[PDB]
Amino acid sequence: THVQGRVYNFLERPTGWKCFVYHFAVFLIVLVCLIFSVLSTIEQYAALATGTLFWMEIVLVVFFGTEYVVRLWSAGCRSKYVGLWGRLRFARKPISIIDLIVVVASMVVLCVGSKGQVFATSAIRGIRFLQILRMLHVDRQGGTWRLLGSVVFIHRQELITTLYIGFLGLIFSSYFVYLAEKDAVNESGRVEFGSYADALWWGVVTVTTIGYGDKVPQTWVGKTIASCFSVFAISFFALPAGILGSGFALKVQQKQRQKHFNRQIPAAASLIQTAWRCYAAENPDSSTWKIYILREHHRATIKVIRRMQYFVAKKKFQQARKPYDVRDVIEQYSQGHLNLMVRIKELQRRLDQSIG
Amino acid sequence: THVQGRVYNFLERPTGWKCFVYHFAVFLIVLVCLIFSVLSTIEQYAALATGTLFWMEIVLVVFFGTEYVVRLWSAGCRSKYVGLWGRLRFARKPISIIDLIVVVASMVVLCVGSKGQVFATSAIRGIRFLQILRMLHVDRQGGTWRLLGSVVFIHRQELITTLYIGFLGLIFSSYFVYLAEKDAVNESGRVEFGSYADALWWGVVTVTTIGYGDKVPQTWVGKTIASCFSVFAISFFALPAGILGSGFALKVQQKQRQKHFNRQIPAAASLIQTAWRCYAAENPDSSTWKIYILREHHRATIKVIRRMQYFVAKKKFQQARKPYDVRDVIEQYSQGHLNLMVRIKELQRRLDQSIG
Amino acid sequence: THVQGRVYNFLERPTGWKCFVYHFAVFLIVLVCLIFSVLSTIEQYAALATGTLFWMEIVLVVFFGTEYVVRLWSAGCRSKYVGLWGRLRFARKPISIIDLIVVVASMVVLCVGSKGQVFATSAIRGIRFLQILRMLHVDRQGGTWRLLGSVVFIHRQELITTLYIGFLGLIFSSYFVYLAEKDAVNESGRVEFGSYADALWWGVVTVTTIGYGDKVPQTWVGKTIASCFSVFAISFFALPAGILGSGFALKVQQKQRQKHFNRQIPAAASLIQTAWRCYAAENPDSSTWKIYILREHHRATIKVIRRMQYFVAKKKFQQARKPYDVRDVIEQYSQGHLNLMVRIKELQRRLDQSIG
Amino acid sequence: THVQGRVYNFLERPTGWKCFVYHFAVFLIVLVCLIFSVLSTIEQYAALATGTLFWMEIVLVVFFGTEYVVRLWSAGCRSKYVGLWGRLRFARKPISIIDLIVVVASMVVLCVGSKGQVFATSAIRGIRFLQILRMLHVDRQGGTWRLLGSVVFIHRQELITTLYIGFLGLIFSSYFVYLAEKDAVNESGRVEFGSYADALWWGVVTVTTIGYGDKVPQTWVGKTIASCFSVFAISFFALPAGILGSGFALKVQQKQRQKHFNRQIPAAASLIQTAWRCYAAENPDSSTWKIYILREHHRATIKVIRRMQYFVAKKKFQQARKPYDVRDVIEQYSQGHLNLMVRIKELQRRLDQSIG
Amino acid sequence: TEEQIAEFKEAFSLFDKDGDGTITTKELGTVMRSLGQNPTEAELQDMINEVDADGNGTIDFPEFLTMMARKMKDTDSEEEIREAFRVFDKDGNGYISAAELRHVMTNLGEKLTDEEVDEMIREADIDGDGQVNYEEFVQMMTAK
Amino acid sequence: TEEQIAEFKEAFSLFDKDGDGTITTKELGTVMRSLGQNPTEAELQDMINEVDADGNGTIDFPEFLTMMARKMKDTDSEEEIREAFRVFDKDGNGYISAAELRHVMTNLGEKLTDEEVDEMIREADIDGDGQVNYEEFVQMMTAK
Amino acid sequence: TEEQIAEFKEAFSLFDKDGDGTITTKELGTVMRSLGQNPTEAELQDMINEVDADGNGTIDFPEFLTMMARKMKDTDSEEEIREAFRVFDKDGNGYISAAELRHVMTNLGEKLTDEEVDEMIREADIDGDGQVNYEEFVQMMTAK
Amino acid sequence: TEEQIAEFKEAFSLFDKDGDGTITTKELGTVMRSLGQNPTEAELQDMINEVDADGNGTIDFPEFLTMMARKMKDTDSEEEIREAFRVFDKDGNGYISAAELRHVMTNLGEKLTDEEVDEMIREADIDGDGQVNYEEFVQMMTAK
Repeated sequence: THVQGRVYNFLERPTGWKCFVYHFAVFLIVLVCLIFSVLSTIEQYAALATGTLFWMEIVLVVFFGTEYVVRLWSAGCRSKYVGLWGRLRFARKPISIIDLIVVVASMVVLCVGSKGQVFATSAIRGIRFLQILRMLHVDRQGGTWRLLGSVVFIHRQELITTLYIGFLGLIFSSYFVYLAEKDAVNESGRVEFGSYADALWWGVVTVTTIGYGDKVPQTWVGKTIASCFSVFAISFFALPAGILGSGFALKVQQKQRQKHFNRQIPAAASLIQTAWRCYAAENPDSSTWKIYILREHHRATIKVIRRMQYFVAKKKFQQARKPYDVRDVIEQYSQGHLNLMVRIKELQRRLDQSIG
Repeated sequence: THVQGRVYNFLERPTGWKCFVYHFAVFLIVLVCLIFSVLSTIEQYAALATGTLFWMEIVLVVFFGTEYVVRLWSAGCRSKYVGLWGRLRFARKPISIIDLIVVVASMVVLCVGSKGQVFATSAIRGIRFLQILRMLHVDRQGGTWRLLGSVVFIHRQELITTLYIGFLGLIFSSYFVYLAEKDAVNESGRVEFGSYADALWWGVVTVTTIGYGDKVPQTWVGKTIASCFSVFAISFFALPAGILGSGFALKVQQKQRQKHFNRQIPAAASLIQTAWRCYAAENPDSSTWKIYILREHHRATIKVIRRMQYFVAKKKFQQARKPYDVRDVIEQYSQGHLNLMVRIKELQRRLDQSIG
Repeated sequence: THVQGRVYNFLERPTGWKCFVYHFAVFLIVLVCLIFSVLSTIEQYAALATGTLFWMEIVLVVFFGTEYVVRLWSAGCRSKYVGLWGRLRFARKPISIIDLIVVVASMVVLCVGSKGQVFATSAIRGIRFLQILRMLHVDRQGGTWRLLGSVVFIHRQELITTLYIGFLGLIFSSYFVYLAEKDAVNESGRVEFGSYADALWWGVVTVTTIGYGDKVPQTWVGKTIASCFSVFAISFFALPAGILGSGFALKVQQKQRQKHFNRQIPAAASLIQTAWRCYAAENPDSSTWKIYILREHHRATIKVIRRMQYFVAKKKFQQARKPYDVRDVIEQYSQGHLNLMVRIKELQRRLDQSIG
Repeated sequence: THVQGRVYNFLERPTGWKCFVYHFAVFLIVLVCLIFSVLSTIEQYAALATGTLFWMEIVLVVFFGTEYVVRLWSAGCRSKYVGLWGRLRFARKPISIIDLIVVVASMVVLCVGSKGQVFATSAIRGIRFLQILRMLHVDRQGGTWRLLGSVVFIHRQELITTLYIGFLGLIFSSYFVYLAEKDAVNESGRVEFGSYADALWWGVVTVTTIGYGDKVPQTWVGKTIASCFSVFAISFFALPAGILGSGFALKVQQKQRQKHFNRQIPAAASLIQTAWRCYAAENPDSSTWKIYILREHHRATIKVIRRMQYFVAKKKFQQARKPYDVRDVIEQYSQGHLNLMVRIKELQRRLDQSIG
Repeated sequence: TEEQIAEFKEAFSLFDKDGDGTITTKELGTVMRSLGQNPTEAELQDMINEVDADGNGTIDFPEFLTMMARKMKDTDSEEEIREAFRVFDKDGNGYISAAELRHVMTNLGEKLTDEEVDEMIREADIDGDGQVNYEEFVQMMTAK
Repeated sequence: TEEQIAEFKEAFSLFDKDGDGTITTKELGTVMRSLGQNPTEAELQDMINEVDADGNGTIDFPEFLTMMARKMKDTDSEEEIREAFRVFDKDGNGYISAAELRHVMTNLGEKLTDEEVDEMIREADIDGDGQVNYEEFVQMMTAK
Repeated sequence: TEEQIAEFKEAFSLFDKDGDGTITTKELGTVMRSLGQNPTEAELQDMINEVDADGNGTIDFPEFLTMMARKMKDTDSEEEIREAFRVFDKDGNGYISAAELRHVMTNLGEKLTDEEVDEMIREADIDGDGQVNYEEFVQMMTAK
Repeated sequence: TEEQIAEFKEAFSLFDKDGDGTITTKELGTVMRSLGQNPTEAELQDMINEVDADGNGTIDFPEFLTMMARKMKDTDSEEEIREAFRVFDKDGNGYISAAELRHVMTNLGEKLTDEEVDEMIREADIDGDGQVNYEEFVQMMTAK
């Protein structure tokens, strides 16, 4: 019963401080496994570490298998992961797929000497720490790399435009410098301009502010065109970083603007009630038709009235999820002013009746 | 009839998903033509690719000609591109000019061996993918490179000021380092300071954080002045990228502030009606003069009243295109408060009459 | 009496212009001590400066000791630093701990020849200038490096996410380039890919736009993957700087939004009065129970009423510390509108009584 | 009369399009003089250009002298630059000082062979184009480099803090790397760590992402500490650029928030009238004392009433120069609500009198 | 769809009951007065700015047809009802307790009738397990 | 321009009809009451903040002359009317249907008279093609 | 905590005095009318939006228990009272003068009674030093 | 400054005329009613939020002394009057025409009296040059 929920929160959805400590320990043991895998790649300790770390690696993979087993067993608490069908649905999740891929890659071959693939197999375990953030996996519209990567998605069109302009400038500039300096050979007897691949490489180097130190024309025309290219194109190349930072600060400012979490309960309840009203509009024999009261031939009228009430509830809920804003202030002032006008009109007509 | 409109939307103004798929395929075939053109520049496949790709290149240029022909034929749907005069007007568009230039460059010479100009001719086809965004070409105030490049235009004065300050600092610092290190020769027996062109080049390298690795004084004074120059001037050099990113995030925030698209219809209709009212003010014999009703000598009065009504409609439309804002809230509160004051005053005087 | 307060403001909490001048002189003498310490590290003046600067360094350390003594003696003005217990509490402050550490490091050994540790000991005095900003040390939630470093703390989760993604990309790209170019040796007979430490180093160089000039594959596949890595990962690496700049500009905009400093006095006074009301609710024999007036058995009622009044005062004070905002405008309009509705209802019922 | 004003606008304060064209031509001739001065520095054309350009340079300096003379003569239109005293005051302006310095530097020596100082003298003419923006010179609080440089001034404290932290990190890291790698010598038989000046230079190179290519330890500990230094300190170093860009976008957003230019006329007129009211409060014999009307002993009362009216006018003017804001909306709602409350109270008491 | 457009046209005419082809706030309020649902002027203006799309503030036959033409099984509606039901489940695992639903439906909202709340309980029950799952209830919601 | 300034001065005096040289909201409302256009106080304050430029809230002879001195064929006005007519054409290619213009001009705006709407149709028609083009109509608009 | 929940439940029932299990603004105002504290409708709505957390605007037993369950010695409250007392001390060193506290407590706030202000002086005095320190007063505040 | 503080204290007492040591909006309005300047409640609240600094909304002797202690020749005031006079000069070169000042001072503001406007003209005249310079007028403003 509740033990399944508690172990599910311990595994996937952290809460409190003990589960946070456990996740912290998981992150550190991931760091430890990655670090000894990467230190196993050195030639001096290639054999000693491989021989010594056999027991640790096998107990680690056994622990990973047991934790996957207990996670899938505890998945039964979630309504989406109930029964064999629910277990299969949980398997289709990207995090579960990645974990299963890691386990099968670990156990591809047994009782064999280690090779470079062993480091690659352990390298896949690096992304396991990021799976804790993506442990929710509620949907695919925005999650972890997509939830906070939506900043790129929000700016996708113009980011694509900027990178396209940068690529066009890079290839064009490479063509110009190649055509101009086909005959230009710098010191040390090396032909700087020998391949358009080299030209594109140096264009990338210049746009990335790398500055290797091998291929630079000493001609004044080349220096001037390179200076113009730097003062024109580097800003567009560096645009996306500041773009995403400014957009992220935008959404951070929007965070404090967000409306209180507990204020959407009446709106959601009204939405559900109107949804059922629409559903029972399909059933003339429902007991809800007697709430208004006889009335017999107005079934379609009641149905469409409930449908427009559901539309109004949808609009109210969509306004609720939006934070407090200038539009909200404007509509609040408008409704208050129209209520005041209606009250003034009714008072005026009442007084006219009284004294007229 | 409608077939011309459908093919015009298929060609220029995309809609739905099939036209989006077609534009995607156009972008990929542009990528393919550019990629085989750039791979044709290699020396190992210079001849084999040229011999093999003759049929593909000729069918591609035939397809480009046919698509240009069908686009100009379908341009007749647009009111700006009707008839021979409309076709000529469509030709004057920058996108049409670029396409015609590309086609004529492709067909300059026939049945001739390929050269470096063939790669240049195919390089012009790279910008064709960007023409899809600029396919509108409604005006020249802001479009594609200018519509989203208005961020630079909005910041043009101060961007020019910053680049001017950077250029002054660069040239001045080059002069100081040349004068100080005229006698400074580093290792490997190379005179670092031999030309002010080299001095300006190294100034550009330092301001661009390139770091080639050839010309650096080993003097302590040179090191200190270079450190001061870096800590003073690099921020101004990198300013424009963050400037444009922050301004773009500004306009993104403004996007959600924008007023609903369908609310400007009554304002536009009133503007058109007032424009016609001004027009018919020029015609005393129009039937609109009898709408108010006799009145004979107030023709100028009616004309100027319609003119001021048109001015009011212009102001209302200009306020409409502006998004919801603090000024809108302030004016709404002001009009509501003055209506309340007028109503209170009329109620007070009515009561004074009633009981006085 | 007041002399202790004046000297405390002279030492720790600057005011006026004379104390600002004194702090400026302190900053310049700190600059002087650091600069002659760093110039003492040169080999030509290692001995001459050490012999000459003995008197200046000993008088400087004597001055530092005397200023620490006078600061701790003048700390008695502060209520937190009264008596021996207050002096000990002042000692536990991080600034006092740093100053004591600097003094004891200076006086570790006497009448001994100078070494490299002397430069290190004087290097600790560099941070003394920053202690002027952190001289307040009111708490540890946000102070100096934390008060304006809260920008990082506000963005901590997503900054950690971005750096984690960058680190994953760096290590993965290093693995790919090593595996691909194990057999790739560039010119000058140097094996570029000889250690994964070198691979990670070059990954850091590429992500930092350093461009040393030693380890770059000349393969076209390597060039393309490096270009993709640059166009994909550099923006995420440069994200935090623009992120913090935009957030700081956000809080700067919030500064002008801040509510007037003198408007919180009535709210604070009401909060204190309600706190005492809660306190005296614990004492039925207090004289405050007679302010309302008999009433004998409503002691719990009065206690809970005072408690809810204290809750209301807490909410009002928490709203006060918040700047003027959309929520404040909305609640002000709501309270005004409900007052108007109540007044209209009472007027309507009064008129109905009058004429009914 | 008006001719002096027209020539003053032609020279200093541009308007229309003809003066803009003239200023554009001035900028281009400045570009021409700078470009031939910089091309005169080459060794191949050092003598030919000097011999040929004598007539052009002398006519250019004559033109500069004549334009300075006509500018100072036309300065008489400005009230600040009237007469000999006004001419002297105009001379003290920084732009006039710079122009006079340039002219005297040009005419230091006559009929002499050119040297490197001639290029330096012509280099000072580069800043003349920037003087057009600073041609106003109304004050020194904010002008050109200070008016748009106020972005730095607005962020001065925290920019200083960030650069101070970066400098501390740089010097500390240089000390650590020197102490760690005193014995570390890389390839080519060059001692990388031979001077703390070299250590500080490489710290600057690393923090500036330069990457020269001479001094890098090959030790794993050095690589790790360099990676940590890069991932920790580069963001703080790059902070100021994004900081200033975001603040500039902030003020750009504030530009559209700015209140209309023509709405401050009544506030300014009321301020002037209240200032004169305060002035005439000093004169009991003024005719303004009879405007209220006898009253004899209330002179001090009238004086202090006019003084508080002037204070109110000052507050109103200070609120006017502020753009439309949340505070303005709040105070407008407050005044409207209190007017409504007063009107309701007077109506209620009037009705109570009527029926009571 | 001829029968559909005909029935919506005749329903629009029935609500109009005046011949001008438009639905007004006064007409709608008179309709609720006839049937007895106690409307509010705020609700009337709120449905006015919602259904009307031409910006003229009135209701037209093309607008009514366009607003009625929308489907009910949109994936956006599916996700919206998902997130709406998520907040009502404190655990957030799709298992919502019986008592919380009971008391919320009773005391919060428009005070829904007890008999129809019990109807909700009996149809939205996973074999009477108490800790029911709303996935099947939403699925039968979207299955019409 | 002497006749122009004279005629605007006499028109201003006629509207003033009081001798103080200023136009007030009360005077303007009395003018509409005499002629019968049913003005609104909101419209009055809206024209007040529009035409007045000195910031004092009243109307003066120099202000009236300056506001009347503006031309009608400004390129900004051309582009504004372009974008205003663009939104009314769903296709956006300059070919606007007859029926859409008809029903919009009838039911939206200030309920323009049917006879003058038909006048609009007959003069703004490209040889009675139905799918008329507004370019020529705007050109004859700007040709006075 | 059984006695605690029982006493808060009976206090809630006593304030309700109607049997519907909810506290309303009318009931609370009647309570103050009975006891005589002259409440304000603004204060009533201000306590309504404060104590109520379900968003329905009424007071329930679970809400009352949750709001009463909070502790008084929270470190956030400690820091809040620190910064609240800081502004009243011009020096800001924790030594607050007697006269400033006297006149502020008298003329500012809700005009607290002189006898209880003197009680504040006598208990919040560091051995009658005049320039008293509020640290000990706050400590005995938080010690209950 | 003993005479200064004494005279401001007695002026404050005279305005109070009630003995409670505070100036209220009712008292100030009664003062203007006695002297006849026709005050406005908006102006009263505007001076209330201006002069009062304690945030309690009333006027106290220390507040009055602090607000009266400010000087008139502040450089901020100099620059503010500079920029205020700049907008009234269309040329912006410090030479302001006679007629513009005349008509602005007459028809804009609070309708200042013609005799005192002529006094302004005669004292703020650079030897009767017509195109007077306001620098000397501001200098004699700030010279008291």
